[PDB]
Amino acid sequence: GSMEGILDFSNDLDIALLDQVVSTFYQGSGVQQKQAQEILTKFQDNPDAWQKADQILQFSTNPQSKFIALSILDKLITRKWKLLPNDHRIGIRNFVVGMIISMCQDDEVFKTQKNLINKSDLTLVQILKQEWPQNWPEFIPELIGSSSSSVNVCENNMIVLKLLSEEVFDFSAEQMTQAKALHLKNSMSKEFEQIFKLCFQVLEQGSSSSLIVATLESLLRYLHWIPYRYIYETNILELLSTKFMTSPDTRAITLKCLTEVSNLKDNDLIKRQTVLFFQNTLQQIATSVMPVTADLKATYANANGNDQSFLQDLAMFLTTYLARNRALLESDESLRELLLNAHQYLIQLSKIEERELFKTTLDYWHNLVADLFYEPLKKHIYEEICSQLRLVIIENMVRPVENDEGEIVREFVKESDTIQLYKSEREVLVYLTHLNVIDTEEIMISKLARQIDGSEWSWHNINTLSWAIGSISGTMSEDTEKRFVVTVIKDLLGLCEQKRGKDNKAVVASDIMYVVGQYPRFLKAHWNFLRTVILKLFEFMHETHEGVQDMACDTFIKIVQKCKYHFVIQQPRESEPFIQTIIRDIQKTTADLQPQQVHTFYKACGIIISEERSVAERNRLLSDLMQLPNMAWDTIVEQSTANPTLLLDSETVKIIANIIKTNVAVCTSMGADFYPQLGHIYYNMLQLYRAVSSMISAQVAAEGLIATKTPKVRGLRTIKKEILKLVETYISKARNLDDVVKVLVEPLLNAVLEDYMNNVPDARDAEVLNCMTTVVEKVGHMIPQGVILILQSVFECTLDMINKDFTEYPEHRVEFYKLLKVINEKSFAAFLELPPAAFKLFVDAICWAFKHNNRDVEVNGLQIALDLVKNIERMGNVPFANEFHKNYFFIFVSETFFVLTDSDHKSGFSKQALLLMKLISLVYDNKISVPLYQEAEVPQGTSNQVYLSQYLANMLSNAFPHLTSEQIASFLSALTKQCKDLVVFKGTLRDFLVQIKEVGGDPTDYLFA
Amino acid sequence: TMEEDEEVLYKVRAKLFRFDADAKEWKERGTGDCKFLKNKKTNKVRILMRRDKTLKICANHIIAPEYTLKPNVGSDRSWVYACTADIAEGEAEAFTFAIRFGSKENADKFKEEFEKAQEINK
Amino acid sequence: QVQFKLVLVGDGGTGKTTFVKRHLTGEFEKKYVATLGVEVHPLVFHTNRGPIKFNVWDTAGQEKFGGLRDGYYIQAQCAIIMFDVTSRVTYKNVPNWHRDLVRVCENIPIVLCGNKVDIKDRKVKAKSIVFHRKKNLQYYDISAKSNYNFEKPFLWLARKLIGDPNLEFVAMPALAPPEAAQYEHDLEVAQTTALPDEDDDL
Ligand SMILES: Nc1nc2c(ncn2[C@@H]2O[C@H](COP(=O)(O)OP(=O)(O)NP(=O)(O)O)[C@@H](O)[C@H]2O)c(=O)[nH]1
Ligand SMILES: O=C(CCn1cnc(-c2cc(C(F)(F)F)cc(C(F)(F)F)c2)n1)NNc1cnccn1
Ligand SMILES: [Mg+2]
Repeated sequence: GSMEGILDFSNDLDIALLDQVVSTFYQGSGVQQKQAQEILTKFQDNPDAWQKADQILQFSTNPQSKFIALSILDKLITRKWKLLPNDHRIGIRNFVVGMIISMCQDDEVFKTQKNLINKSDLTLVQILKQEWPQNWPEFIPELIGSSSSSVNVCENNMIVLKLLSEEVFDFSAEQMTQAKALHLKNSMSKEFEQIFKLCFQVLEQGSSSSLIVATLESLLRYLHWIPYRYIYETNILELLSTKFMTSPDTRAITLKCLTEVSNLKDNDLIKRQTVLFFQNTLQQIATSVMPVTADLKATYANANGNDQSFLQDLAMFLTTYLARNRALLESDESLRELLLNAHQYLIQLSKIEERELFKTTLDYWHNLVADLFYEPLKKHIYEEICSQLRLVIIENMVRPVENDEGEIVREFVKESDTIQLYKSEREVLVYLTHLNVIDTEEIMISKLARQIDGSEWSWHNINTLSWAIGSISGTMSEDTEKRFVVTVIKDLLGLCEQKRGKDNKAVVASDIMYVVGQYPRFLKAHWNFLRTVILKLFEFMHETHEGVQDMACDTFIKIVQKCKYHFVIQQPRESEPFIQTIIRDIQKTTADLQPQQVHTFYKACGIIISEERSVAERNRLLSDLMQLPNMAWDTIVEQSTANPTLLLDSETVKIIANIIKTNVAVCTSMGADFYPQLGHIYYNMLQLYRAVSSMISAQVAAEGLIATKTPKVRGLRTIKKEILKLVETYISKARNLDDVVKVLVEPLLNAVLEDYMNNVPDARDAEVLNCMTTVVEKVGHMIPQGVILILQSVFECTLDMINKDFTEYPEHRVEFYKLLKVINEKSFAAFLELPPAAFKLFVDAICWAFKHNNRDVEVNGLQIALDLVKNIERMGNVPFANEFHKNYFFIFVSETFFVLTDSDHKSGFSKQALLLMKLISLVYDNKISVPLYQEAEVPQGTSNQVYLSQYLANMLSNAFPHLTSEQIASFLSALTKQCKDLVVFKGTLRDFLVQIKEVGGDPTDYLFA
Repeated sequence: TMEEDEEVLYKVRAKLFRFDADAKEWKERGTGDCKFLKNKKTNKVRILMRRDKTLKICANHIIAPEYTLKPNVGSDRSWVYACTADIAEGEAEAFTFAIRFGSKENADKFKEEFEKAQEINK
Repeated sequence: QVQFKLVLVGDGGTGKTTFVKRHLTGEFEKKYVATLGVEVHPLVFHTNRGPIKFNVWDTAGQEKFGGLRDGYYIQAQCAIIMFDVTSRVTYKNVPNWHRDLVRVCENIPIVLCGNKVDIKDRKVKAKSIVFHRKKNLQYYDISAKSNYNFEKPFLWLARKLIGDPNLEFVAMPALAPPEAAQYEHDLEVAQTTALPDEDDDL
């Protein structure tokens, strides 16, 4: 194409052609824009493209071209500056400086090319980071002197100083070594008194709003680090809190400045000034922006100009200041109006419809009410504030997860993003209720009366109120709670008998279910009312009401989890414990529920049955509960034990899956008590597992791999997965491990291991690995031969599935390493039994796990390696440990170094560093007995410490050839010395990661500790 | 919206796919309400389906009597069919569509409504 | 034509390209193919204030694929900063992306999006996400996979850009649509290629 000419560096660069490609990229579209993009990236990436920057910045007509030139210079400065000849350094400096000067002396350029000037200032700052102050000592004095010669230069010097402060104090921790960060911070600190001089004189003297704003922007950055005397021993707080609050151009940045001052680090004069700038600021808001009565909800909703950002900034200022300093306002009676006016602005801000802003104000309210909860003599100050806050929160209650109806009185997806907000609203409302329980009840009862006989009936008026009522349960002591709940329930019962229609009924039913579900203490004390509630929920399980029926199931188990005892005992005036009544009607009660809801129902019944601690009576209840699935099970194992074709009935596959899902549900809540029911099905269940597995393999054989996607095979695999889930669930909660090992484990391994091993990869269930992990976790120490068999059947074939890329078979990947981790933890002997070839695959698999970006694999891999190193160390000076070190010590050292340095595994830095520190410390504690080198390689008697340093120096020399030998030797000397202090060790590694990104890093940096 | 002179014969929540023959894989085109719309003037019944929350059209074509609903190997709650003139994204283009529903019963209901609409269009 | 340049930035693998593709075609791309520099896609929404077109500059998050880097931000009129709530490092890097963006674009509406909330094992807890507050960014939990809140960043940006807080997405006009050799082959291949995610609700 025509545009690729600029990629040929043998010819002079045609600046006009560059400008066309740039304009094609920015203002063009489609194919030409994409072509130009690729050309420009290739141009930028050319390692000598910087040599053409002066020509572009001199002769170009396109500021985007000049921007791109400056980006090219930035990469050179940041990565290769110290490789350049000194004349090229001086030339680049003088050239960047002079370009900035000329843009600032041209009023027209200064006003129109802000983008290019800002990029130039940042480029200069990159030079400063390399050159200042050691090779530019006069930069700050000259900057200050040149500032008084031109308003434009002065304003731009404020941008440069702002950028320098950010680069030195805000963004240095990850971009510079510890030593270079300290150098530049100390350097700015040593000259800030001069900098502050110019900044204060501009603010007190200046009238150019653009210069003032830029000076204030730079001040915002300074406030992150400067000594407090510059803020309190000058007149600057008065300027910020009066003058610069009156003009809207400076108000935004000034407010942000004052927020940071509310964070600077016994002096009664200092307290007076902290009170004073707050008083000034609030006075300016009231007179210049809006009074405390103003409707900020409406103002925010209108979103004129920068009103939304200003209100956000005001909330941040008020919350920040008051959380730190409101005590200064609380004792002096002359400050009471200021304290309450500031909190009244916060009340008004809390009415804005803006979720993220509400969270910000809610965080403050939590801070306040938790202090009023404990601090003597404080809550009375805020009574009227807290009373208004009760109204705000009760009226902005969000949906409490358990409420499953919405919008058109229908169901949906979960409102994942409201979970934390509800919890935060509950927390504050609970505190507010403790602060004044009379006020809270009076508010709630009154809202409720105006839902029934009132002008306020609506959804979200009943809703947000019902949710608030449920959310405060536990705040009242038991007797007050008793009277309150009786009142609420009668009135909710009033609303539901009179509001008719699909929509009304669904709304009120959900609200009642939420409230009663939130007051189990009330239910425990009034058995007769608890019974009526449970029976009502059973009614709702037959509701055609989408939403209501699902919520009744959730509410049933939510109540049972808290009130289970009152179902297991025999209540006065009852013929039987109520668990008996539920079980006897379970077919009718659940007849119209969906299978997953049926399983929830059975799970709740299991919660109740486990309350019965008489073992004879508990087992009879379990047998009664499982009567329907067991009879279905007995019939289906009778039928399908002669016609493995009937097992191809989809209806039969669904029935079997649902039977096992039911057992899974009851086992989840009964745990170790489930064992008698498990034993009833165990043998036939594992026979069925084998039969189903034969069918799957036969289908794959007859139809191809595609068969695994068909509904039939997915249904058959669901049976296998649920059987595995049932066994895993029981064994994870089992209390009698002897029965687990002697009854369950051998038939399980016979049933599942060879089927996994002998299936094609696409037919292997990752749930086998998950089951085996729990088996090893619980009883692995008692089945050493069984752990070996597990490894033999799943290790090599699963590794071959997952060792070609990082993406395929993601579940097998995750379960594979959890299994290896627990085996390495619990039954390390199993790995000692491996043949050497297989143990080599084990090490390969661990290092493979390292290289995953998948946190679910990386973390276990790093942990396995650490545990393995420890496992080997525990063996002592024995042949296997000696051979391990000779074979794999340097493999683990280099593989760990590789993921530490490749910039693609930063999420594992801490555990990579831990593993590397453990490895190095092994050698510098002489915990390795044999030489790590070959007999030829180095003199006899060479310590492993000397050889390790030698090995690492060689490794880093070839892997990072742009480092000097002294950088590498200084790095290793520091790293080795620090192999007992993880935090210092880690800082040295971070220093290294900075240094490998550039040329000419100072080797003395590694002396920082 | 250009749907005011049309009667809603049938509505069901669905997920629509389009087959990328070059990449040999199904790609989602939209999730939302699939509606069968009968034009009061012409008595012609079209499928019109819009995405939730953006309300963008992801299906807009006549339920032609020549179309045949066919099963997909992976699902008992989906239908595949060739459509020769869909205008969801501008000019009429041919697609191989798959549409999946929340349950087999919804899929079977969709099929009989689809066939009834074909008889109306005749 | 009313069109606005939007830059999308964030760590590699946060779902920037998947999010845009979802809005472009409705598809969900399961593979991770890293963006090389930037890809520009026009994206139109219909509103009660007329169509609004975003020119979406979907930039690369991998440093080795970063291309022109902040050169992409020149003359952006809005932005989305993306992170992955299952990867703490990607939230840790949000201030760096924001830093580089506002140095070029000093006064633009910006949305912060925490993607992939569909994943059960969430690592960046809701209570931890506060960076947007002092910076006046809008924040949303989103999932390109489940479409949770997926329309919210564009609805908020359109409201700020048109200057209308009451702007709403509206349903496109639906024109009346028009009234066998390669087809039996393609249909066969399509019937025998399984639909993805057969365990989803739809
Ligand atoms: N579970 C889930 N995965 C998602 C989601 N969004 C994107 N992904 C997945 O994350 C991976 C990364 O996709 P991609 O869009 O390329 O991210 P990116 O930010 O563009 N990466 P880069 O900046 O290097 O181009 C993909 O495999 C994608 O399927 C999501 O919302 N949920
Ligand atoms: O009669 C009602 C009253 C409305 N109503 C809604 N919800 C309720 C309600 C809900 C629960 C629940 F447990 F589900 F939270 C418990 C209780 C009670 F307090 F009675 F124990 C009542 N009642 N409804 N049903 C019918 C049936 N035929 C005609 C009209 N209405
Ligand atoms: Mg991408």
